[PDB]
Amino acid sequence: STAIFSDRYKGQRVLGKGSFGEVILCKDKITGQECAVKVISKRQVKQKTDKESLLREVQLLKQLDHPNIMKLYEFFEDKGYFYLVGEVYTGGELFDEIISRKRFSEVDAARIIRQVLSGITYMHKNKIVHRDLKPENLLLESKSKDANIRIIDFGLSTHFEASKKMKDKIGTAYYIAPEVLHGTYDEKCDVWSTGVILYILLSGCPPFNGANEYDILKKVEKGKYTFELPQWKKVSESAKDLIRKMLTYVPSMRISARDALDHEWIQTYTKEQDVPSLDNAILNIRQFQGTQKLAQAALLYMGSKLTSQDETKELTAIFHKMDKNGDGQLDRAELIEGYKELMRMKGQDASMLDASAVEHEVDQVLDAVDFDKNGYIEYSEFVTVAMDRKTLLSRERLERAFRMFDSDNSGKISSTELATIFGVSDVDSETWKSVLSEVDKNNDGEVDFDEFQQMLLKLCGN
Ligand SMILES: CC(C)(C)n1nc(-c2ccc3ccccc3c2)c2c(N)ncnc21
Repeated sequence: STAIFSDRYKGQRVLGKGSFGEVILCKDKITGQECAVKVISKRQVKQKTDKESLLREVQLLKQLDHPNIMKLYEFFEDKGYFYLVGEVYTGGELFDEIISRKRFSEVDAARIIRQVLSGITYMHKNKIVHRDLKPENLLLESKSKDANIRIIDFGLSTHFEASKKMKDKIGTAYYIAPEVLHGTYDEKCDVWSTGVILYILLSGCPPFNGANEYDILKKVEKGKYTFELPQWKKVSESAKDLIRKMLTYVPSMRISARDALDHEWIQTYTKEQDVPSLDNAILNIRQFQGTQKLAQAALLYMGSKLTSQDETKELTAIFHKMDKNGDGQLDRAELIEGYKELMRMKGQDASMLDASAVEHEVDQVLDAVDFDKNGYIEYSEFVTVAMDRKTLLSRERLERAFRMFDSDNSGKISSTELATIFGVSDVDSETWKSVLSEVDKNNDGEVDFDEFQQMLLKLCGN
């Protein structure tokens, strides 16, 4: 008898979105153990390996243990999804902790990189490669100041094909090793990516940058970088020597993770116990992160509007089919089956796969619109409220990211800032400039939140 994910775990809430799918906070129905479950949709994510080799990898991943690697507990598969059940970490993404700090030094950078290299070293010893190591794969175990870094997604890229969509690709290009682009790669690609992260920790700027994804990739492929920014004079020679060794082009000549742990810089800056703060780096990192998160948020918002266009008409068609008399009236149980159908096929809400969760969601919608749950209900009104709820939630989510980005509380994003944001979002320059011209009818060279939102709607066919 095949084990079923929903027989064991109940979803608590959505934690967020990472490579290959959504991540839900779930709870064991017997033991109360909380876990983070990555839900991978088989429709949206292609497997690179056969069923056999995935199961073997899962079996190995479950037996591995290292304080800087996410612990994997369980693996399930049904007709539409894979469910990877791992340990929940509450400290958030590393870069989001770093920007909140008042000070940041080479000591703090070295302690971070030692952890990352320690985890990588351990995984490489077990023949597992990450390939997609980047700052958002570095979580802090908890919100404690001394919290360990946990690397997420080790081994997934070997089995699952990366998305080609920009909403899924934000940030990837800065960190990818050149050899990954060309097709022949091995565990050394993780050292390159860690070298890129280190470069960013110490200067707050990517070593390989550009105005759009392809220009970033062209720089990565050339493999050349400099330490000629003003940030770099504050920085020890040994740190730059380690970075050089990690950003060595030919992988056979590149330093291994284990040898990087013995490097002078790691040895000097992580030992027992006066190092100056890297203030310009923190400032740069603040700006870098803010830009990445707004571009991410903008893409997410556009995707949510498109998903709504899709799901709003489908849900209406599902209920119309169920409505035998054509009176427009369905009961709660029918609303639940109709909503269930919608969720199974679309797979845009991993939290709505369990039937109990859909029952709960319908009751939340019904409770919102003052409809009695025990009688017959006008479905067209339920559809409106259920979709309007989602639409409101999406807009609120974009706004929070707009406010986050607007660090001086100006209420505006300048035209220069839009260029950077849309460049990161890989929205064509002539296209957004054109949309900006339709919205900014007075050449102010800046947009407030509503205007930014209007641009995004125009940039997804509205
Ligand atoms: C940041 C956020 C919401 C995207 N996230 N993501 C995870 C996470 C990442 C990769 C996984 C791979 C296999 C199984 C579970 C996984 C969970 C994760 C986590 N464990 N704990 C906290 N947040 C997490």
